[PDB]
Amino acid sequence: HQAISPRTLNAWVKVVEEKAFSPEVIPMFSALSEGATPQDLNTMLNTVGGHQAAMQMLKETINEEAAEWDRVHPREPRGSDIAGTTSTLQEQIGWMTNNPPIPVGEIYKRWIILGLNKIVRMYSPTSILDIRQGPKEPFRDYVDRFYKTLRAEQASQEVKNWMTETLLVQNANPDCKTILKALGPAATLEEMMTACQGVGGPGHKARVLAEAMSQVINSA
Amino acid sequence: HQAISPRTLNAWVKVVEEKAFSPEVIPMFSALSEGATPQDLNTMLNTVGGHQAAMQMLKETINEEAAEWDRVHPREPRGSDIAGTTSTLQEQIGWMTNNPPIPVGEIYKRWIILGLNKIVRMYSPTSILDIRQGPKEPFRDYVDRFYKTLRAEQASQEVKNWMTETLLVQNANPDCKTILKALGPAATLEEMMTACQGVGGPGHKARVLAEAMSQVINSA
Amino acid sequence: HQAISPRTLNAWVKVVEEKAFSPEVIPMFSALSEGATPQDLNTMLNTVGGHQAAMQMLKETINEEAAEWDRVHPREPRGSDIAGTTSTLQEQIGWMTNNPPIPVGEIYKRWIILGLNKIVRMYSPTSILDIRQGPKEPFRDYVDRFYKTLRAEQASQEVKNWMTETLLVQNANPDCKTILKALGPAATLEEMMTACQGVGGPGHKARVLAEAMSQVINSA
Amino acid sequence: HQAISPRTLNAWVKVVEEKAFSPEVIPMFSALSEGATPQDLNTMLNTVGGHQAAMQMLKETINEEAAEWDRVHPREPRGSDIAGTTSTLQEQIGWMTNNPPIPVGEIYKRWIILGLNKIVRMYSPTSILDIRQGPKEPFRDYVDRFYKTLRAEQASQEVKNWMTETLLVQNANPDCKTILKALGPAATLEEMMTACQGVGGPGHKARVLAEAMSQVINSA
Amino acid sequence: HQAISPRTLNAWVKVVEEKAFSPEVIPMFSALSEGATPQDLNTMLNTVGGHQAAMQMLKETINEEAAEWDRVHPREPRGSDIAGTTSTLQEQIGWMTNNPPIPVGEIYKRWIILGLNKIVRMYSPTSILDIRQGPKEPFRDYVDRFYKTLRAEQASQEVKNWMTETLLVQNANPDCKTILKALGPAATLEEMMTACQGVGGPGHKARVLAEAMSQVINSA
Ligand SMILES: C=C(C)[C@@H]1CC[C@]2(C(=O)O)CC[C@]3(C)[C@H](CC[C@@H]4[C@@]5(C)CC[C@H](OC(=O)CC(C)(C)C(=O)O)C(C)(C)[C@@H]5CC[C@]43C)[C@@H]12
Repeated sequence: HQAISPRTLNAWVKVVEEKAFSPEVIPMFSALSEGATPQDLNTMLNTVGGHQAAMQMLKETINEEAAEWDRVHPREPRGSDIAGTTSTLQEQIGWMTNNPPIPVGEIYKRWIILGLNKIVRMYSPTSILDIRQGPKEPFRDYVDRFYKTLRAEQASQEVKNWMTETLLVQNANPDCKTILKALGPAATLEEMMTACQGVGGPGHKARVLAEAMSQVINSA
Repeated sequence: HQAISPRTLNAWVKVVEEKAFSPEVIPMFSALSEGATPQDLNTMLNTVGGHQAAMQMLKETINEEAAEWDRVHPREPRGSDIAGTTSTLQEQIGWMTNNPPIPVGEIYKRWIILGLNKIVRMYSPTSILDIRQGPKEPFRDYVDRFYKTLRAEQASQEVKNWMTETLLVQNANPDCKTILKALGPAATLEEMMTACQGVGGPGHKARVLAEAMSQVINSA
Repeated sequence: HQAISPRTLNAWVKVVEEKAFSPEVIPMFSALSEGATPQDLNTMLNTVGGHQAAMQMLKETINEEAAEWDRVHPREPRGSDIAGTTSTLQEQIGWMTNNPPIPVGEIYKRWIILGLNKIVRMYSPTSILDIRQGPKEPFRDYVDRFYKTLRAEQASQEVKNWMTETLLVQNANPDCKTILKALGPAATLEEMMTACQGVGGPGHKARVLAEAMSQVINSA
Repeated sequence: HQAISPRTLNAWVKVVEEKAFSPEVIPMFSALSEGATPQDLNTMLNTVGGHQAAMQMLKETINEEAAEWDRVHPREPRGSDIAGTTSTLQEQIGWMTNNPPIPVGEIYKRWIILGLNKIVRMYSPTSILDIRQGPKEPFRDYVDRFYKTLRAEQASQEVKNWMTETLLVQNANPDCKTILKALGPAATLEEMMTACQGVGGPGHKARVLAEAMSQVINSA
Repeated sequence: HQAISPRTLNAWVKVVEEKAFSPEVIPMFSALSEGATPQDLNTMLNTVGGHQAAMQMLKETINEEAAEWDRVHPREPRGSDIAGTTSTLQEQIGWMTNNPPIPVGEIYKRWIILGLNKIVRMYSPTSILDIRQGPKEPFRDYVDRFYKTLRAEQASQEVKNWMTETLLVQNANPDCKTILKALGPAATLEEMMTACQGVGGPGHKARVLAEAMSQVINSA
């Protein structure tokens, strides 16, 4: 048999990790899995890195599809057999080669396509550019979330360092941003966190309130 | 057979604690665990202390690889048998030294290497130096977290006391920092907490607002 | 036979592309591919996407090692047979399971390790951060190089758009930088290229020389 | 045998010409060639007009895929047999209709999809809108490049004349653009080339430098 | 038979690496390889790392000597047999132990000595001390050449870093040297490259010409 070659599987993983879950991944999946066995489709789906929530919804949709097949359809393959959960590779090969054919691979591909369509319909891909500090969020938690996303980000080490240099100070709230810009660019992460530790405390609130009242009093 | 030695295990634990989960763990592990029965691998993994979340991820990854082996591969070892959970030492050695050999230890090493690579990729070590105080965080909760982290980390007692003296006051927000500096160095922990209890309350906030207003009025 | 797994190969590709050719590539290759046939090693080598020059030198190093093996060593494996070029999986499996065994996979792995060590020794990765306009380079050639590198760069589309927004004007030469800065942030790529189309022509050089001489005369 | 109809082939050529090597050609290629004999796939690939570099890229990718097939897989078809080079239509039809079937057409389609995906990943189309004069390029070579691109462009004669009237003067460098604008709309191509013959010569540089210094002196 | 020991081969490699291709290479090669078979001589020749051009000339000289031997002379050894390309170790041992002996190793050593003498005659080794920036060379190209030579240079990492901080700015052209000196020792490679990116452009030319003319006018 001609299963999924490593090149095809790696191209699938690359296209998924490059285009996230955009609609354009739906055609690519169908093209790279023509004639694929249900076990081959399961291997195709199981090698996706990240996107745990999307894979969870895809598995849930596959489960609903299998339940629907079990309800409508009373050896004869079942929903789990088509999905490959309880089915040997030899059984699938026999099913797709027996006369008359039972395209278990085609049915599984249809179910996976339905799940992919739903995901693409309501997905929302996170990114390092979408990590910004809240109006009242502490700077330490902002740095924690930013670095977690950066570690989850897909880029080279130098590009990640450039992201750290730029977006960390770019995407902070004005209260922390004014303090951060009041410091020199040479300031490292520890100094920035120490400077922004005070933001939100009673002392910082009193200081900003006093500055505002002094400015408005001097204006009038 | 020749199983793992106490010095081998001690060196493994020592490097794990020293480098936490630095990438150098990946080679060094493969410099000790090679040629070992998967039971020795399980002992190697379980002997470690701390990093419970990382060990949970590592176990989860081995579970995923065992499920993958059970799916692709239909006595012949199963995924749990290779993982060592449901395989005894005798049949384990028999599998290792069979004709043809079934490298159960090699496959378990590959799974553990995959899990360690994931951990190295997305895990950030926690240290006492990273424990600071939030802008609204009460001082008592800060001290509790500080002491919990201090007890968690390994060091000699003299270094622990030096850290307590030099870091607890230093890694505090300006509101607590001002009160702490206004107190004498001879002040103990109970005195420090008592003097810092009022921070964040109504009286302290009113007092700081009063100083800010007085400074503004005196300036102009 | 238990050949390589899709997850292991995916992880190998992931580490190769994430770390480029950092030294950390050598241990991981020694962990994922340890115990594999020469065909599996060839698959892992050929599957790696990008870095055409580095894979070329790896092929040259493997060829040199095979030639040395042929020169020293007079069915008995040859250099090409060990490298997998002129051998089948059945022949290799028989070789590593013969009495006495002939570790063809081990020798091929050693050759690949030597090649990877040489690459890590003298290979310098390229990145979009290293694309800077020359002092005499036309702006359009710089833009073409920048966009080619961006297309070759491993990043998400949003990150690539951010790179286009920032680095393209950030890495331009001062003569083009002045014009781009005077253009304003709202300028598009076509307008930016039109504005810098004359940098280096007789008119621009005459203008800048006249400005410099006017500054000198006004100073005097 | 139901081969590829002329309408399907011409539609494939039309979408390739109109959409270029945009992503939307992967879905279209799969839809029009679903069930195609490898000879039919080669006919679709060869009929594409233009895009010599991209077609060569696809040929190299198909060659690498055939080499991979030959390496992994020991009448039994070979890589060139799947690619359709060393195989007749009768042999491929018999392979498709054999028991068990050998989907050589599906494998060739997968290889072509892989090559198309790589091309779409890194291809960049060229158009007459991208033909601009360099800051030091002589006007005549710019006109030659512009007319070569215009001849290679797919458009009507009147549209091509309109772009000749507009873009040729629009996309010239500032030094030539000033002269062309001062010439007049009535000026033909020969007069335009004659007026821009001196751009870059000693006389033109002396003239522009003199004008710049005269402006500077008059300003002072 | 007593072949060449690893210590002798390592000493030969160290001598070549530390003396480059000084005349003292000839005596040491005559002392370490005295009595070696052509296979051992080929091992020492091919093992030498670096100096690709020198080894190419040595191979060319060996080929010329082999051609001369084939022309002058009518199993009976041949030129390639003396060079070890065609002959095996058993044949070489038989020739050296035949009555009368045929010292093919001695002839091959003479050919290698002739090649080494030619190399020592006309070979000039490159060093990081000879990497100087051209009068019109861009700074980034000079940096690339310097770093490639440094990577090829035999030294420790700390010494290489010291070379980076000293020679890179020490061996820059005066136009770039002035800007680098005006920057300061605190500047890193990125800031230095950004500052020197404008050297050799209309703005920099206008600036330096204006400075010189202002100096002349002030002097007058
Ligand atoms: C301010 C002054 C004190 C004096 C008072 C008035 C003045 C005079 O009466 O003397 C009018 C003439 C000028 C403006 C000088 C200043 C200097 C200049 C200059 C020397 C400037 C540098 C320029 O050099 C290049 O452009 C050379 C190169 C780049 C290689 C190229 O060929 O393009 C050239 C073109 C050679 C000019 C010639 C015109 C003069 C003499 C003025």
